[PDB]
Amino acid sequence: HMKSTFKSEYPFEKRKAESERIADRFPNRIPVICEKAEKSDIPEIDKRKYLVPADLTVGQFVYVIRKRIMLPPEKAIFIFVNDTLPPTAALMSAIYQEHKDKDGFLYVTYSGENTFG
Amino acid sequence: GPHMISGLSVIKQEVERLGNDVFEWEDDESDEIA
Repeated sequence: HMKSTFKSEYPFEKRKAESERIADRFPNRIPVICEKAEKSDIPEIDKRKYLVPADLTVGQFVYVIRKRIMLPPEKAIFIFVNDTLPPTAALMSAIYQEHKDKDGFLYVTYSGENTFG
Repeated sequence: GPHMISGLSVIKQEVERLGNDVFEWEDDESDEIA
């Protein structure tokens, strides 16, 4: 199966164009994209689109992920950005400011495994 | 991914579900994503 969904629907230029407006819509927001690693064994999300605020932290985002897949408390889920595991106080705001891309939108990834690769 | 070829002119894109205001569901802002 594919990998990207909400970001696969359209090309990049589409996203960049989106963030170009989201900047005039919600400046006090943090556009990100939750994704599930392939190696992972957990259930992949339905779509990759998460508009977290500039207040929500990293340890606060996961929760949102644990909501979609409604993963039980008997499972685990770790975030990964560029193959790096950010802290909890790593305000998603300061995260999307260091993990931003040409498109502007963030690209996070969660996996039941806290491994690298 | 998809890219342009040659010449200059409008562009055409596809879609599966989204497309409308790059959002067509509960609510992107929905706390569901935060």
